[PDB]
Amino acid sequence: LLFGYPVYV
Amino acid sequence: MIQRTPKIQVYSRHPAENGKSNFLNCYVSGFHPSDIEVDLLKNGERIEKVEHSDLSFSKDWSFYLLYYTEFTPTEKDEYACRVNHVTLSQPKIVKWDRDM
Amino acid sequence: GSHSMRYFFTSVSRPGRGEPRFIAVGYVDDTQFVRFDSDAASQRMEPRAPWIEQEGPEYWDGETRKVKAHSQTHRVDLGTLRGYYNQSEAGSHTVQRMYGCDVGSDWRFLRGYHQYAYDGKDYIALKEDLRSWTAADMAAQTTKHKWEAAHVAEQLRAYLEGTCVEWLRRYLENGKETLQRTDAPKTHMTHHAVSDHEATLRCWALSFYPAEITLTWQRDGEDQTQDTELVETRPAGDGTFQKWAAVVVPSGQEQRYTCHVQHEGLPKPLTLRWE
Repeated sequence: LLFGYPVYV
Repeated sequence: MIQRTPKIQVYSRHPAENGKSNFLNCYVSGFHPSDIEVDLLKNGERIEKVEHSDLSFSKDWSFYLLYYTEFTPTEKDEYACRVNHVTLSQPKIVKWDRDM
Repeated sequence: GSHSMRYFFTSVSRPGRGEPRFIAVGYVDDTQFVRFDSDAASQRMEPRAPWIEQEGPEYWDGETRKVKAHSQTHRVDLGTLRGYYNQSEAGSHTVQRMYGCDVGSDWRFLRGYHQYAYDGKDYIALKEDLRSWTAADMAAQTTKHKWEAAHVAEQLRAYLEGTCVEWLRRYLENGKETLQRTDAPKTHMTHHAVSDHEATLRCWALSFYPAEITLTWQRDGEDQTQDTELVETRPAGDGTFQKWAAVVVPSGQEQRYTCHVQHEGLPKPLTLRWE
C-alpha cells in the first residue's frame, strides 16, 4: 500500500 | 552527469532441447541513464515480438530490464542480443551460447 | 525469515518530447506485485503477481489515485531541482525515489526507508532513526531544511512503523504460496575443452527462489575467489533466478575441485564434484 501524503523537494 | 554501461546476458529460461519451446532472454543491468535500446536477433534478422519487464533499479540506483521472446531452438539457428546505450560507441552484440 | 516491501519510482524529463516519463513498481521480497507506467494506456496501477489480482476496486482505485499524486510531485520536483542546480531546460534529467520497510523473522518492524537520487547520485535520505535526514549537496540543503520545518519525517515514521508493516504481512498471508515459498536450485556441471591442457568447469544453479544464493568453487577445500568467473544472479523470467560460477581446470585435475551451493531452499548446502 503506498504512502498517502505529498512530499516535494 | 553519471553514465554507467549495461551488463548483458543472453540465455534461455529452460535448458535448450532442439524441437522444444522455450524463451530466449536478454537481461541488461547496472546502467544509467535509463534510455537503452535492446534487440534480440535470429540469424541476424531482428525478432519482432520481444517484451520486457517494467523499469526498476538496484540499491545503487542503476537500472535493470529483462527482454524476452518465446522460441524453439534447432541445431542450425543462431540467436543473439544487440544493445545500444550512451556509453557504447556502437551496438554491442552478444551471441547466445547454449552453455552460458 | 525476514521480509521486505519496497516501492521504486523513476521520473525522466523529456524536454520538448512532452511531459516526463514516470514509472512506479512495488515488490515484496523478490516478487514484483504492482506497476504504473505513465506512457501506458490504462493510467491505472496494475497487478503483476497472481496473489494481488483479487484485491478489490477500493484497493486499485485508491492506489491509482496515490500513484498519480506521486507522478505529479515528481514532475514539480524535476523543475525544482533544475532550479537548484541552475540547469538548462534542454536536457533530460532523472529523479528516483525508493521507500519501504523490513520486518524480521518475528514479522515485527525492523527498518524503514525513504530516499531520493538526482541523475543517478544520492540526493537526500531519511536516516535509520527516522527522525533525521542526510543531505550531501548544498542544493539538497534547501530540501533538508524545508522538510525539517514542515515535519515530513514525522509523517514518514508514522507510515513506515504502521501502514507499511501492516500491509506487508497482509501481502505475506494473502500470497503465502508464492511469498512464503522457497524453490531450491537445480544444479549441474558442464566441462568444455579450452585447449589440450585446460578445460572450463561451470557449476550451474537454476530455478531457485528467493534470489539470494552463494555459489563458490574450491580446489582441495581452499578459496578460489580470484580464480572464479561468477555471473550476476539473473531472472529466468518465470519468477525464479539463475546463476553460474566457472573455473579453468588443468587437465587431469577435475577431482581437486568442488562447487558449493548455499540457498535457504536446500536442507543442507551442496558440495558437487566432477567424477
